[PDB]
Amino acid sequence: QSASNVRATYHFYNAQQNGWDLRKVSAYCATWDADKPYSWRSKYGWTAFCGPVGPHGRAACGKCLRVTNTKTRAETTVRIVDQCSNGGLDLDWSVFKKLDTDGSGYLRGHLIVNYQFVNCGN
Repeated sequence: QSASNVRATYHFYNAQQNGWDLRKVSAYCATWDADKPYSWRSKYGWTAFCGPVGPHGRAACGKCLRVTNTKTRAETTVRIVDQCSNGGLDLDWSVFKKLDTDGSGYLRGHLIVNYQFVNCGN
């Protein structure tokens, strides 16, 4: 699935500083995904998802998204580890910073993105 004109905020999961441990960050998906291997947990930066198109909640856990900053065309790939209540994405700060290549996101408190579900790979 895909959507455009989506709000992406940030949240300090601080995934890398938590050893990519989903329990430590209180991620919704920890219930099912916390004991996945380190290689899985750490492959991609983390997001919460609650977008207008595609699965959210339990059915979305572990799935991956290509996320594009529409204004700047910056892109990255994230793994869904949490559910949000803001109608978009709530990216780990490190991810948001990487995408916020004109700085306007930090100033405003959100980015506007497009996303597409993608295969996560191994």
